[PDB]
Amino acid sequence: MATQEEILDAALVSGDSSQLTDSHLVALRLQQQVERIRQTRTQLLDGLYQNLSQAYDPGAASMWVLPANPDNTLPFLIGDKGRVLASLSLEAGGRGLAYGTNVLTQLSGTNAAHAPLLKRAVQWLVNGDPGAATAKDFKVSVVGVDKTAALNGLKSAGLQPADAACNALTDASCASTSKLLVLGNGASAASLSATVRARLQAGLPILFVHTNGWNQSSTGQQILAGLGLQEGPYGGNYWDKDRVPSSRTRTRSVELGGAYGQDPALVQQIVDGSWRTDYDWSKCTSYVGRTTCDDVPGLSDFSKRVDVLKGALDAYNQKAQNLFALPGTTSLRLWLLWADAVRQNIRYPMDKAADTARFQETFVADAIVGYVREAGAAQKELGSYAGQRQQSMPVSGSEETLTLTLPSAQGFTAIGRMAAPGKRLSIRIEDAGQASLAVGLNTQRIGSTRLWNTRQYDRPRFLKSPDIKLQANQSVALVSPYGGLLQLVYSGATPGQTVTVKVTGAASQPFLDIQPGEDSSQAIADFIQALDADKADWLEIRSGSVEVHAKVEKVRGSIDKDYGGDVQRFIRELNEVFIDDAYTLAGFAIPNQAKTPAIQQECAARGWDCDSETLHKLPGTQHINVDQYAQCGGGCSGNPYDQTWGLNPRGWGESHQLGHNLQVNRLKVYGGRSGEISNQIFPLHKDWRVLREFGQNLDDTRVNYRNAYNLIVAGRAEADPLAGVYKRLWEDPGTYALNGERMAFYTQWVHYWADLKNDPLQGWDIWTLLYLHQRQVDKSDWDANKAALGYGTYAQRPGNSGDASSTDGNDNLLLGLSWLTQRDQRPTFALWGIRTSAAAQAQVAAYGFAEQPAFFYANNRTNEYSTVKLLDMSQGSPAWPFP
Amino acid sequence: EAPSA
Ligand SMILES: *[C@H]1O[C@H](CO)[C@H](O)[C@H](O[C@@H]2O[C@H](CO)[C@H](O)[C@H](O)[C@H]2O)[C@H]1NC(C)=O
Ligand SMILES: [Zn+2]
Repeated sequence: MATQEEILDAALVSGDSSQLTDSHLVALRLQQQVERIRQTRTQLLDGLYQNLSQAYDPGAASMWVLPANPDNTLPFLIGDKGRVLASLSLEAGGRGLAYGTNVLTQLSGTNAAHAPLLKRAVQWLVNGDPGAATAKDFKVSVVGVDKTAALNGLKSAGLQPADAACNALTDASCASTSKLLVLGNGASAASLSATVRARLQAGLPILFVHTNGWNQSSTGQQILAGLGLQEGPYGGNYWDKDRVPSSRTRTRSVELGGAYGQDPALVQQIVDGSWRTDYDWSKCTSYVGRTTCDDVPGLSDFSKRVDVLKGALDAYNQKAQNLFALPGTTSLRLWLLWADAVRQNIRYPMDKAADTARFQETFVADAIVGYVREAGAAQKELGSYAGQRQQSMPVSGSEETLTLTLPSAQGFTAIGRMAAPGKRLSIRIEDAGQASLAVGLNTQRIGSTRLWNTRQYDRPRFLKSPDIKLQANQSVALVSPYGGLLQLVYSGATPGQTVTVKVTGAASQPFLDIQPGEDSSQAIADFIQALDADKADWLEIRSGSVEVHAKVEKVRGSIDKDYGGDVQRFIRELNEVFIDDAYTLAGFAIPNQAKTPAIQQECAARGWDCDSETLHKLPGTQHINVDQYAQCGGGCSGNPYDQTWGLNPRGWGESHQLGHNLQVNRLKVYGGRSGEISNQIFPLHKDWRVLREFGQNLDDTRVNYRNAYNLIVAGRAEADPLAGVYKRLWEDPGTYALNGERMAFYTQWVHYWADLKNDPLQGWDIWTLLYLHQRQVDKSDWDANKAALGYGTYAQRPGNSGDASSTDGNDNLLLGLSWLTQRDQRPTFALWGIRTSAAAQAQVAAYGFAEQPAFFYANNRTNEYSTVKLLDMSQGSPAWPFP
Repeated sequence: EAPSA
């Protein structure tokens, strides 16, 4: 076998770290490179700064100009908040300098103190020696910024430029006789970034002044890239107003500029294994089983420093740049290979106390993954994420072609293939139209690596790769240390449009795509066979507008325990009992699926638009993660949302979470007070259906009719009966307060509607009708539609506030229930302590409807409506009619 | 103008 020294030398040219295991050896090499770079920077900066004033204040209307490759580029002015206000470039052997504002117009005023240091910078630009005079009348070409202001700027610094009187950016012969090229964002050119890089490499020295305040500049971004620099994030220096004060010493400035982008102290710590044993872990707090340590002193600053390395490397991942195909990238390459070597040695699980050195180095190496390369290495141990099935997944030797629908203007969607660990994958987009695309790997949210919990650092921190930009009809080569599910990220797309995806070298995880109204009998049998082969650790299910990214063993667990091995019924109930139930309850336009007859009739009798795709279009993809861990708790809300028990079509948590992404403010009582209440109609309706379809009684005690009754009879005794019942029921700001008592309000109307239609099966239609009503209120043309919607008295469309101190949800619910029931429902709103605005009371008044006297529906069960008892509440409060 | 926070 070769030596690790021979392995590392060969890995440095190609990127093939497969056989690279000696991370201390790679770390010694990095240490040698970092010290060389720091010595070179400290010579250059000492010459530039001398002992002149460092004072430099670019103001709020300016931009940050950052280095990129640490071996070619470095800061010039770092502010006291650590923002890089100007950067030096030596890209491609040239000399360049970039300012985040037009410092040349400020040398006679707000930045007079910077003028001598700028003189030295130009002298370094023009001659490569900060202490060598420029020649009298040296030729300066000024492009993209006012020539007179720029030249007088240089004259204010004590230089004596002469106007080159030609464009050294676009005119090659001007460039060979100009001594300096000053650039701003007014430039014009074809291939603006390549041209800049070429003048720089031919030896034209370039000074760049950002001319657009705190705005970004597309032209400035291209100029910066040509110099091997990059523009700061959106907003620039507006908030921070960073600057360099007079108090700044040269020594301090030299120290920061020597270290920037190569964290020397971290390299020393990695070489020496001198990781901390004294973190005060007692300062960690738990929250629904999720330990975090943001208050352990020192930890946040250690985390921030590692984030910086991750940001620097991921910038190349996101641009689809392969550092191993770029010249002069030794430092970056070393960082990436060291991390690849650490990944060979990782063993799980680790503990933040019992295993500090392995924990802390792993924490660093997890943040340094280079994804754009022709070869790389698999991490040996994949811990709680995956195992031997993922490692040994077979890959396709030939190019596969997939057609993908992008259902919305922006999002991501599962491609249906996986990167295998350490196996080169090549991907290509075609037929994109106007959509902008990127490929990504996996969908884990970062909270689901529970590395702060005792002995739970058992998987990588960053299983979801950064989004890797794809340009149409240009292949990109990927190697992932982990393997992962391939996502396509898109923006500016046309809903319903297709994309073509070509990919070579990818694995095929079990994949099921069903679309409403088509023949899936083949796709399902394909999917069962893949499940039975037991070749993969991860799978995906696309069904309608729902994408499930799931650990195989979690789903087979749910199919064995709750469905007895019957995959077919599992899929039917996933589609029909869970997904369709919710989206039908919410009255979305489901393809090939008409509205039920009693909904169609109500909508027609009211002259409502209940079918147009513009008002009732299905929302975008809802994503679900089924994993060993969650962002927060055992399950966390969002898109994707997380769950850890498995996947149960009849499960309460499944419909609760989907319900959250279907909440609308105008159907919430007291705003956030109903934040964990109004989405509950989806699990509630599912359970009522499950008891009547299948005879299974799930969660029969969730709706606390008895206790809501108790809080109601008490509050209504007060001298303000509304404000009375309110403070018992809705005042409590606890995010799960009175949760089963507040649900009793929402189901009140189901029982009421069921009676009103004289049909026990129609009660839930009221929420569908309110959902249809709500979307018309939200989106329809106001003047033309407010009449039919029961909003005729409103000059303007009502508000959509979610605040608990708003009436907007109370109002809409009162109006919608009153319009739909054709009864004034203010007595029952007051009985529940629901205060509505005078405009909404004005509107209900104008209906000229018979008052519905305050009522209450009581029951001793949640799911069985046949035992429900109606109480007249208008003349006092009757007794609880059970037993 | 101002950037949106
Ligand atoms: C703040 O609102 C702004 C509208 O006035 C704007 O949408 C901004 O979003 C930024 O727009 C930039 C181009 O002008 C870039 O696209 C940038 O990435 C993007 O953030 C809003 N900023 C945020 C994110 O709150
Ligand atoms: Zn919730």
